Amino acid sequence: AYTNSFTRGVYYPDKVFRSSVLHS
Amino acid sequence: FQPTYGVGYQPYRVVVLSFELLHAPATVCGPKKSTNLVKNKCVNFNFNG
Repeated sequence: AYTNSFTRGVYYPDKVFRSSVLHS
Repeated sequence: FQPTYGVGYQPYRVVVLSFELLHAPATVCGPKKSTNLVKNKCVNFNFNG
């Protein structure tokens, strides 16, 4: 069977604290 | 390994120390001691290196 992932499957790439930033 | 042979053929023991150099809390440290902590003043500092 099948379905669509939508917007899921991101994860925190690193153990750094960051805030109020549009990181790449 | 034969004990007679030239050094390049003789056995060497090897260890590779490999560092988990992460920005994550250090389980391993050097011999260096902590000072006490201080707050709200201009200071030189070290945390975990």
